[PDB]
Amino acid sequence: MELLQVLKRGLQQVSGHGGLRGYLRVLFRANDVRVGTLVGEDKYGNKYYEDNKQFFGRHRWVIYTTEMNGKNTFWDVDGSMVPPEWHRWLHCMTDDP
Amino acid sequence: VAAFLKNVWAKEPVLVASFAIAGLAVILPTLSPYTKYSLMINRATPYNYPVPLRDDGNMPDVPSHPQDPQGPSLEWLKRL
Amino acid sequence: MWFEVLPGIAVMGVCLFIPGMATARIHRFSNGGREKRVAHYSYQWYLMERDRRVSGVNRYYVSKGLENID
Amino acid sequence: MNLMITLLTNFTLATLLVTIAFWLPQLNVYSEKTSPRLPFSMKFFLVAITFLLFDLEIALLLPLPWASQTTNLNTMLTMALLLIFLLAVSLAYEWTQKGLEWTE
Amino acid sequence: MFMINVLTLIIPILLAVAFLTLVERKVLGYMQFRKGPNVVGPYGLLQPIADAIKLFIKEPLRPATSSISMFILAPILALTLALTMWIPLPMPYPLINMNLGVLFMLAMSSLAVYSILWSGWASNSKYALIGALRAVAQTISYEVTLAIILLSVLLMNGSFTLSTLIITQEQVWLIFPAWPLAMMWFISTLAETNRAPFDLTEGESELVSGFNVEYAAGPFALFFMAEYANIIMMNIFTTTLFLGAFHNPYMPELYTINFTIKSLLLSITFLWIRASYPRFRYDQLMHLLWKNFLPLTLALCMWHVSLPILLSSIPPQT
Amino acid sequence: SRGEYVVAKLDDLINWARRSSLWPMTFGLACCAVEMMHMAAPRYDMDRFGVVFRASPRQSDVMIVAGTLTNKMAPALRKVYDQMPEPRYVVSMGSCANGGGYYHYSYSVVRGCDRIVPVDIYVPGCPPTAEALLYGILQLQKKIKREKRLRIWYRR
Amino acid sequence: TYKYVNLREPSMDMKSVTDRAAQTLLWTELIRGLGMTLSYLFREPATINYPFEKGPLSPRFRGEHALRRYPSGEERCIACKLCEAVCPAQAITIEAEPRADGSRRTTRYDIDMTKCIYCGFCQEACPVDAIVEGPNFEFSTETHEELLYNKEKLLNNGDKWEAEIAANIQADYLYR
Amino acid sequence: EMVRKCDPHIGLLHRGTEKLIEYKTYLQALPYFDRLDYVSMMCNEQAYSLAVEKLLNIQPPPRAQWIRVLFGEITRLLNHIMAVTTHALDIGAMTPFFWMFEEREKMFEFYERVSGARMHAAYVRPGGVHQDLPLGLMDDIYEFSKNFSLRIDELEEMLTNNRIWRNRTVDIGVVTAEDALNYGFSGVMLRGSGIQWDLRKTQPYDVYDQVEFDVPIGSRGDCYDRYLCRVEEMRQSIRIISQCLNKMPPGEIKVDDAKVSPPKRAEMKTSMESLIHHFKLYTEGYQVPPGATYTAIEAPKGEFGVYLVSDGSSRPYRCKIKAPGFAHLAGLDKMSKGHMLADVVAIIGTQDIVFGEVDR
Ligand SMILES: CCCCCCCCCCCCCCCCCC(=O)OC[C@H](COP(=O)([O-])OCC[N+](C)(C)C)OC(=O)CCCCCCCCCCCCCCCCC
Ligand SMILES: CCCCCCCCCCCCCCCCCC(=O)OC[C@H](COP(=O)(O)OCCN)OC(=O)CCCCCCCCCCCCCCCCC
Ligand SMILES: CCCCCCCCCCCCCCCCCC(=O)OC[C@H](COP(=O)(O)OCCN)OC(=O)CCCCCCCCCCCCCCCCC
Ligand SMILES: CCCCCCCCCCCCCCCCCC(=O)OC[C@H](COP(=O)(O)OCCN)OC(=O)CCCCCCCCCCCCCCCCC
Ligand SMILES: CCCCCCCCCCCCCCCCCC(=O)OC[C@H](COP(=O)(O)OCCN)OC(=O)CCCCCCCCCCCCCCCCC
Ligand SMILES: CCCCCCCCCCC1=C(C)C(=O)C(OC)=C(OC)C1=O
Ligand code: SF4
Ligand code: SF4
Ligand code: SF4
Repeated sequence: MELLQVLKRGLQQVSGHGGLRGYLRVLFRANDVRVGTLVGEDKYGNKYYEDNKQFFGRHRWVIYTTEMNGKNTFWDVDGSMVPPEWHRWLHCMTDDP
Repeated sequence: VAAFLKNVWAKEPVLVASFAIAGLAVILPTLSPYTKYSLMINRATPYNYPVPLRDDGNMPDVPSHPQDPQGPSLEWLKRL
Repeated sequence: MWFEVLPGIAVMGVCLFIPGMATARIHRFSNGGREKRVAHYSYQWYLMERDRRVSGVNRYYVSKGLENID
Repeated sequence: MNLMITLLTNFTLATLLVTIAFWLPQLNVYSEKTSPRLPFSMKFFLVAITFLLFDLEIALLLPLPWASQTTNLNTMLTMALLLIFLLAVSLAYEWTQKGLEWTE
Repeated sequence: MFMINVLTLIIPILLAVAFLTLVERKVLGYMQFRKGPNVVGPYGLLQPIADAIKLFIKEPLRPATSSISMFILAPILALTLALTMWIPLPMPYPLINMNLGVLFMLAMSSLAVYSILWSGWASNSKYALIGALRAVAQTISYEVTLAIILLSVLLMNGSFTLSTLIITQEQVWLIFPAWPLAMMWFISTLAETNRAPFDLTEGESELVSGFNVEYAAGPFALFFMAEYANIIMMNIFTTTLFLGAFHNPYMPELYTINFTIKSLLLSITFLWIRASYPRFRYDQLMHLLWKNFLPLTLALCMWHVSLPILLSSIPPQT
Repeated sequence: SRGEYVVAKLDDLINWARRSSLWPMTFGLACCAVEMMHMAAPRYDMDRFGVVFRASPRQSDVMIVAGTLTNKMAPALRKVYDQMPEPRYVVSMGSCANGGGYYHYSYSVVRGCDRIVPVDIYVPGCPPTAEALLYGILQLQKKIKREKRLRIWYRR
Repeated sequence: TYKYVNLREPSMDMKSVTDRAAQTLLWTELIRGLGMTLSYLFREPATINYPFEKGPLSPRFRGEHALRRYPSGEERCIACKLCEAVCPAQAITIEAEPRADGSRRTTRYDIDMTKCIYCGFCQEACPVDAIVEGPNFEFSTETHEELLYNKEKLLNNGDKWEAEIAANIQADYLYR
Repeated sequence: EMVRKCDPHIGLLHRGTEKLIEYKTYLQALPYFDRLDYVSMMCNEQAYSLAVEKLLNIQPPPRAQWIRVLFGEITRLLNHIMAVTTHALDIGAMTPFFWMFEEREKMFEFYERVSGARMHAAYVRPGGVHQDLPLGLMDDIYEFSKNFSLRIDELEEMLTNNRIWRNRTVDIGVVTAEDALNYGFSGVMLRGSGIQWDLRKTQPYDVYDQVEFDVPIGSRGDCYDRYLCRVEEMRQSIRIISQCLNKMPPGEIKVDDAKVSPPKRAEMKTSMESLIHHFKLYTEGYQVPPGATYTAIEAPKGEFGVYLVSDGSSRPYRCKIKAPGFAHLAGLDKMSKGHMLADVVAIIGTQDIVFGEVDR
């Protein structure tokens, strides 16, 4: 049965965020719990992920930092928190981080 | 009558199914062998009380007890 | 994906499960661990009122069997 | 009795919801806003009258699930098919004399 | 103890109506190749709460009403009828076990057009009244086939008792002897609740739903939640009426789980019909009633009168 | 004290409810209608934010002015704005709704819709992309999130 | 070289007539449409997770404007007014004088972003790559005059976005 | 129920476009044409480009003509998606709107990859196109076109055989061929009434005499045959796009007259003549010889015309914009008589109406 593979993928998504605390952290900040390959992290704390098995548009994403330039951005994440060196990679203007 | 029937079945099949179902509902209970049993089952359903008879001396068909042989029976209903 | 609609459907399903389960448990609590008596016809109500009068506690659901006769 | 209690409870909850939905948005004081026969159709009245007459025919049809229990089944089946046939004949006369037109 | 049972009926009705808006927006999202709400709560679960709190603190719109009394009584009547349609529903036990629950629900649903009519009177616009009269004529049109299909099905039940309709379907679903009645029933209940493809008030083919029209209307949340109570109720009634489940009298929860799953599937079928078809024109659904459904309904009514007589399958009264 | 805490949490509740259930009325006047329709298309999908597509204009929260406001439709714009229940917000989408745009020197164009209605968010572009309009909608939500209606009510 | 949409006469034999009557009475095309909607129910939706995911863009994208510099800090604009000569909205306003070392530079360089039609004629008219149109599209304001950019705002956008602007020009200058 | 008189009042998006054109150069007046039929951007660009090139007595290079025909059919897919999906969404079918706008989103990505704007590209210019295709664009156009037939198929599954969609469009908006010719109708408004007419066949422009496509012809003049004509035009646009992707030639993309088209930025910064010509094209612009032309193309809404008058200078004197939606919305009053108020929104759907080109 292939439903068991789906449930094991869900549980390893729970495990890949460091347990239930990180799972609920990304569930309530990002509304998206899937795990990816950490491409890098900028000087603010924005973390950038890949999953090339996702479709084009989902395959690169950012988890925003909780504090950028003094503002608490735990819930107040912003599209313009991405620095310009990662803005080419996140908007897919290049294949190169 | 075969051209008209196929034409009305091509143009207005809802009305053809309507008149066919209605015509079956009309002519079918007079042709069915179980229409007798509907009457037989409705007259055998005991709503009232079976008010007994004073035994005058000559009633050979009327039983004296419910489990007696004579009287109306519903073995046809148990079996069908 | 499509299994994201299942939490809302599950919450709505629990909300539809509560009324029927609730009325079944309340009918068994209010009637001596049994089903509520259904009296659609006046004979059923007559037998039910006779049960209420023979139970001695003004409750139709207190059943009196052969221990009540000599 | 329990029916009357339930009707009173449903009416009370409905009136409570209506009273809340009219008086709760009056809590926030808003900026007081200071800026700034119908045509008859015969078909609208005719569909309502056609409803009323077929609804009376339905009122005749409603005791049928009790009427099948009778011992006079041939008369009962005749009059049942006759009421449904007269409803169908009312519908056919409503059809063919242009009564079901532009609200077909 | 009885008031506990009344409240555990009517408060989960309102909670199910709340989350039906979420289920609608999600299932219509995924059928439209997008998502529904997933930001406001985890998987969108706070969207009904946020939306209800938003609607309850929003200003009464602009205008004034022609009749204050009917402007008040139309949502009261709509919510009261939408809550009283649930009390004879045998799931497996009705709250108010009555001998005539079917006829009760048919009569209380016939009373539901006065909310539409009084909200048309209470608006000041003479065009909103015309839209209300079109809606009233639609609903009273499909009540005819509701009544006759319901009668034709109850000829196999024996009575107007809704709880007997569980006993009637112990050997087979009643959709097997009466599937044309079942599909015309389902489409007629769809056309009852002003539900797409029959929603002419909430859509086009409408003289007044036309962007920057007048007509002071009531608080939208009350009519909306009355309408979704009616949608869930008519799907539960279709589930009881045609797809009646197994009932163990020692385990009522089996019947409650089974009718709940079927009623959820049937309400999702309403959601899946509204996201699949364009709308009827008004005379097209008048056509669909008066020239299409009503002839088949009268023919199948003759059939279901004469059929237990010819098959010797007349159901018992009790 | 205690009352400041209570009115602060009630501001948080009502601001959460109002920003997370925005219902937009769209003046789709011109080309920016196409890009709002892409902001409701399945890629960006306004409806997952609580922002329903084709909301009723009678019960809408934000009026998205998406297109060129001409002189001939300025009173209809103001009439639809006056028929909106408070709290009402206005997102001005695109260059012609912001400041006249490419038709700034025209005889027949209102030089920005802010001559007609108060504007909360100005979304720049010709057209701004559907992602840029969704950015402006989220900035409107952040603007609602820092409202202080009951705190200012308590301090008056 | 032409085809007739909807010029089909249907077959009138009993097979096809019964086919069309079964389609009418049993709602076969309606179940087909329900099946297609059900088919999209079980697809992965096309929804990206904005703002945590971004829509795809090319290096040609025309967003927020910026005034650039040479790799010395010297600003590239030599006040030639080709960009306001070509600006179809007349969004650009330029004044100029020789600055304190005798160099031809601007004193005013205004771009009204609410007149601007974002067509990139200024960046293709500019002979020194000074005015470009960057990748920033996430710059919605709350007041109208915050979109009336002077020279200091455009030079700050250039200093802010040069690390990205220079790479996009590096990717696209051979097509220009 | 009946509609006796239908009087559309327009000018609610009248911006005085073709007076603003008179005070701008030809390159400056080009982006006004993206904003006319704003679901048909590069087609109106192509019409204005052909008008200015017909006045300038110059011609685009072959690769520019194949890029124009490729992106004109991509534009036609955009506009017929918009037409069919809003025509269904107003009647009530809301789901294929959301289905086809993801494909429409991908074609806006094609526009952004080729120009930098998702809608108003200003790409097709007098002299050719502005800029060459970036590498790997044609492969992604292939990957789009390879799958788009299934998208049209499932749209057509949702609407075409549907009885509710047919009952809203089959006896609605019947236009006779003689009234369609007399009322100035064009495009699908003619071809749904059985008129065998298409400007890509009869008066062929850039390389439409080299691609190979069929022209769908209706039979009853109704909303339903015009729906089928638009769906089959999407099919045939996919066919033309396959032929354009296979027959793309090498070469330059502007006319190599640098007194009309600008030189490259590499040679503008090296050659003196190239810098002078860049200067005078981006400030004065190219002068057009005096004359008046009526250049018309087959836009996805119908015949889109430009009556452009030049006075010898570098600005247009008069530029009348003939648009299909103007004549179609003039014919709305005839097309709705004896119908109902619900049929009027289907008639405004079958006349593909966008009020930018109705109003200018
Ligand atoms: C309870 C659970 C759900 C039940 C099933 C329902 C789920 C499926 C829902 C699908 C989506 C439907 C959305 C709304 C659709 C509304 C439009 C529509 O369907 O219109 C109905 C259409 C209307 O017709 P029409 O408009 O398509 O066709 C043209 C009509 N004229 C010619 C008048 C212009 O068809 C019907 O009215 C059929 C109603 C039910 C038919 C029942 C058939 C019984 C057959 C018996 C045997 C017949 C053989 C011959 C006799 C033999 C005798 C032995
Ligand atoms: C005998 C048993 C009892 C019979 C009575 C009970 C009937 C129950 C069904 C109720 C029907 C109510 C409405 C009836 C109206 C009849 C008139 C009618 O509809 O005529 C018009 C119709 C053409 O339709 P039109 O007017 O064009 O509709 C607009 C869309 N085109 O014209 C037609 O389509 C032609 C209609 C007449 C021919 C129909 C033939 C059907 C045959 C079915 C098989 C035989 C069944 C037995 C009955 C005898 C039938 C001859
Ligand atoms: C029959 C079944 C019916 C079911 C109905 C309900 C369905 C949905 C169930 C809930 C699903 C999960 C909800 C989670 C909501 C968000 C909770 C949360 O943590 O929100 C964060 C917010 C701010 O927290 P902050 O302190 O800023 O955190 C910064 C961290 N450094 O913190 C806050 O805002 C404060 C905490 C708010 C918590 C709200 C929880 C949900 C309340 C819903 C009302 C109904 C509750 C259930 C009633 C019926 C059952 C008993
Ligand atoms: C604008 C005004 C306000 C509008 C909102 C509120 C009013 C509208 C909604 C409420 C409608 C109330 C309907 C109540 C009666 C329904 C019929 C009924 O009683 O059926 C149930 C049952 C019949 O079943 P059966 O089993 O045969 O009888 C019991 C014997 N074993 O019979 C019983 O169980 C009988 C129980 C005793 C009799 C109950 C009588 C109820 C009180 C009088 C009527 C109240 C409503 C008046 C106003 C109606 C609307 C204007
Ligand atoms: C004396 C003490 C009490 C004083 C009075 C207060 C009474 C309790 C009122 C509810 C709690 C107050 C605080 C409300 C939320 C405040 C915090 C907040 O807004 O956190 C934001 C967080 C989501 O973050 P966000 O900004 O949306 O980011 C976008 C996604 N990255 O948001 C979240 O995570 C979700 C926030 C959910 C809000 C709470 C749950 C809804 C309210 C339930 C109770 C009221 C309604 C009851 C039912 C009504 C009918 C359905
Ligand atoms: C008591 C709970 C109240 C919940 C209110 C939710 C209202 C529905 C939100 C979305 C919506 C839907 C689905 C909807 O169908 C509709 O009608 C077209 C709306 O009005 C414009 C809507 O806003
Ligand atoms: S700002 Fe520009 S692209 Fe947007 S609607 Fe106006 S003219 Fe069209
Ligand atoms: S992009 Fe166009 S409108 Fe904007 S400043 Fe440059 S030339 Fe002017
Ligand atoms: S075209 Fe370039 S160098 Fe010339 S004035 Fe404009 S920005 Fe400056």
